[PDB]
Amino acid sequence: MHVFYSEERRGNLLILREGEVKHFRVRRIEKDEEFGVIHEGKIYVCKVRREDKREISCEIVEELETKLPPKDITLYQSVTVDLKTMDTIVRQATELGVLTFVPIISERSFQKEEAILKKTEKWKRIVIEAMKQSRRPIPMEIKKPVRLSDLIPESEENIILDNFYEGVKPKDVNLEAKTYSVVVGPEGGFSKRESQILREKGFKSVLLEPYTLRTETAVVSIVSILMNF
Amino acid sequence: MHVFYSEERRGNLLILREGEVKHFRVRRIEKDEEFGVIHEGKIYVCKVRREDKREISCEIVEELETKLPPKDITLYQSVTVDLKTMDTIVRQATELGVLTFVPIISERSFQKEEAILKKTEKWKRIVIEAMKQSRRPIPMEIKKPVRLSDLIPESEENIILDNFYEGVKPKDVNLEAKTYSVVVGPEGGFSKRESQILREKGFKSVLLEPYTLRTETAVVSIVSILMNF
Ligand SMILES: C[S@@+](CC[C@H](N)C(=O)[O-])C[C@H]1O[C@@H](n2cnc3c(N)ncnc32)[C@H](O)[C@@H]1O
Ligand SMILES: C[S@@+](CC[C@H](N)C(=O)[O-])C[C@H]1O[C@@H](n2cnc3c(N)ncnc32)[C@H](O)[C@@H]1O
Repeated sequence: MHVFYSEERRGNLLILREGEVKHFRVRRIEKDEEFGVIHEGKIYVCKVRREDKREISCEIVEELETKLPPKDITLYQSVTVDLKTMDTIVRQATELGVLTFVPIISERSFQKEEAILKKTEKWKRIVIEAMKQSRRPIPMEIKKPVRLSDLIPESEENIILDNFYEGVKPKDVNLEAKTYSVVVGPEGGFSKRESQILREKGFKSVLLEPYTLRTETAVVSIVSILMNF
Repeated sequence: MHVFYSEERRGNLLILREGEVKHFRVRRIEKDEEFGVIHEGKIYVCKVRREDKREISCEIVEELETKLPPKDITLYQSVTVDLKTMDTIVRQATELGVLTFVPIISERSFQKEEAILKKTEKWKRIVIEAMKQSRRPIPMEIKKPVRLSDLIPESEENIILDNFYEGVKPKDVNLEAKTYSVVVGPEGGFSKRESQILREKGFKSVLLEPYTLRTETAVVSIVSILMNF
């Protein structure tokens, strides 16, 4: 079943707009063909009603039960100097079930906050596309940027991924925790001074084996481990 | 320090040739600056001996401590219909430590064998670049394409990643195995017909939580779990 996204409800009809109208057209949906539509935290099985140029209305047939991630993870991602890489990180974090995404400004990360705020518009659209593809009805919230220097661990388990520090193995982490905070560096990584402060604050430094990975690969590695164990 | 790749040694000198010389010059190495050079399974610390027009000789001054992957993994990757995606999978599999990469032709995968063979040339270049960036001294072999119907469970643990089958959790597979065979599907996944055959042949079906991932995301997810546990 194809899945679409809506942020507009009119009675018992879910409305598709702009990009979703185009996506709907591409799928060449049949008159009585059922499809899913994500709206306000749930996936609704629907059938088509109106097919117009700037709008597709979908009749709600059945409201499905929403499956939530087994763990509540907040990813504090140092913005990559190559902004394009964030498209992948945001997409994959969404697929994996991460609940909250916080862009971080660190010593070696992208530095322009204004550009980060603008790019966030695109990142939110990427989250929506990933939600449709992964059949994830709950959004991944993208928050305003925070500076690494101001972070304070507050989750049940708090981790800093660092290839430059002889940290602990993933299995040494509290895998029974239900809430996590994970801090990941940009291409250049974390400076020794930056990471030291984070470790002193209470972030457990984790080292993935056996090699140093690119930022996006490290994100999926740690999140997949935490989400599945 | 920067790391380079060589397949030619002359006495105590490691030689960089072809495109590697261009790569070296792009890195703008300073006078007396030391750098690493991968050669036959080891990474040597070197300094420039002589720079020529199309080759650079590097004097070995020491040897870096290297580490091999803790697990021997063979990834059987159904070729994605979007061939570009394979560039990412090959690169990440290399970063993660996968030893052997085998492109597979399944019911819903890319079908042109001739095109797969052509792209393999690029995949081999990607492997070398990932080796340099991850400081991985051993290559990842990219084999000729084979059909899903011709796969055999040759490793200590043989797994098929399938979102369409209620398989077991990753933490429940044989994590004490030294060798693994991992089969991953294309964008459209595995048909019920072909997966049933693979399961009967001896492949253990694994289901990642909580949502359906894109192929590349699933690869990093399972490989990271196997390598770190
Ligand atoms: C590419 S790495 C740092 C640069 C890398 N050392 C290099 O020069 O190739 C970017 C980020 O990914 C994460 N990372 C990469 N490899 C890691 C590993 N093996 N263990 C833990 N974190 C890692 C860390 O958050 C790191 O700051
Ligand atoms: C994109 S998935 C299959 C199509 C997907 N269900 C969809 O329609 O969006 C591609 C491949 O990634 C792997 N995969 C993705 N999610 C998975 C999961 N949750 N558990 C196990 N394997 C998964 C499987 O090998 C699958 O064949």
